[PDB]
Amino acid sequence: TTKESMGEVMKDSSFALIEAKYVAGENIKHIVLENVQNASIKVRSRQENIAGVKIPKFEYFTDGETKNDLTGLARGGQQVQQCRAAYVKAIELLVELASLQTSF
Amino acid sequence: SALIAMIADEDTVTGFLLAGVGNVDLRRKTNYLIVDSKTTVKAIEDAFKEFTTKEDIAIVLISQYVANMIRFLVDSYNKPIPAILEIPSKDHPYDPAHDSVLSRVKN
Amino acid sequence: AMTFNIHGGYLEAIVRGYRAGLLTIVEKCTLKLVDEYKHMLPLSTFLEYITYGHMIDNVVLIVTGRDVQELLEKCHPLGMFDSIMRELYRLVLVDTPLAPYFSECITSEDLDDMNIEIMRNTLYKAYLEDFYKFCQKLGGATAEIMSDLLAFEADRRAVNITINSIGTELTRDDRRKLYSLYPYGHEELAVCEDIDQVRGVMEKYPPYQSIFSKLSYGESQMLDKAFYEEEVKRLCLAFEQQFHYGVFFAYMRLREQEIRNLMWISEC
Repeated sequence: TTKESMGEVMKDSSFALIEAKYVAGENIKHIVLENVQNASIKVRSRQENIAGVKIPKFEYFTDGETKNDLTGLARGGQQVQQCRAAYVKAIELLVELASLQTSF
Repeated sequence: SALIAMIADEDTVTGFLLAGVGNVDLRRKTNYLIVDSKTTVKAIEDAFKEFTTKEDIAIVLISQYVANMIRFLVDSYNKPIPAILEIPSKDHPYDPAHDSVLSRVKN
Repeated sequence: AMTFNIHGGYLEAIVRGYRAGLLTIVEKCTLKLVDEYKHMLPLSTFLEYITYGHMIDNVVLIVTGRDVQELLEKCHPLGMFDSIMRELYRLVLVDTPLAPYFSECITSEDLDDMNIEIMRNTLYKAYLEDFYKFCQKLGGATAEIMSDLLAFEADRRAVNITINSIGTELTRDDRRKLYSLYPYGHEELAVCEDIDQVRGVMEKYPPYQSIFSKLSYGESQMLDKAFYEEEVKRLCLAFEQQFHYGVFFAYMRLREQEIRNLMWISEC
């Protein structure tokens, strides 16, 4: 299911970049790089024993602790709705991938 | 904890790096910036084996597996938690090939 | 209008021809426009004010602090003026009228020019100083168009403030001051504290009104995208191309709009 969501996640994400180009044109680039209104890169994962096997619950950004946001840019809302949603999908993707590898 | 790509299409990575804080998973303070295509992304696999595996950053990112040069990280399928990544499009549609976790996920 | 016939006819004709000629890729187009302006180097003052705004952008990029020199080089040399941190902002203040106001707004230099919210206020002050430099053209129809554009920018800044920068804790009086004759007074859009309530008041502004229309994209957006349709309209104002006046800044704006359209087209 997460893989099916993948790819469509990037297709949705590209709309945020198009909106940023339309509204604010070029990004801040360099260290700032702009284009981010939410989904700060902070996560929280823990190995959990399921069926006698420890399974890391890899919760990444948009689903991990200490996530932060800084208002909204011209396309910051589009980035949050597109790029940050991709992070939420990727959290489950990583957790499921680790669990599946360990279980296999 | 965090997730450091340090190489990708960087289009969605910059927007997903950081907005308010968290140091963009220390990709700016440490490791490398999410921007890529300037050099070989085999160094990205080396950093993932070094920096991501150092417990600071859980995951990584590579785009389309075509120019991602992720065949060096093919052995990174073992220990999925230190090295877990899925190829997005980010204007470079994913192409199934030997990568960090692509072969294991597809199988 | 006999003054154009008496003197300055050749430069005005060359500028008009350059304007009519133009109807990554965006960076290349901006560099070509900068090269054309350099080859060319009244309407000259207006073009200088437009370049002053485009250099306020590059200075705010440079006043902060990451390959900053490479980023400035990637920009057009008109935007990245060769003549041109607290020391960086102070140096930018020389030869650029727009920079010192940005330095004044950014009391902590790069820290008070953070790209999240603070750089918005710094660039707003820089644009205010650039508008003062444009007003230093002793008025005119082009000055009226510049004042309308500045009012649109101030309304967009106030709308974006009430929309998102309230969380950034920008003071309502300060944000109104941050959002900039016409740009100076925008109490109607600042009366409503609520984002939804203030969006209607900002759209009620004459620059925003009759251009944004539904404004599915635009007034809803933050930063300075509220008057995006009004910017295209002001570009269409240059499409009139009335002669015997100063339209070099209009020519530069049209070239920039063409570059932006080419960038938006991108592949196919």
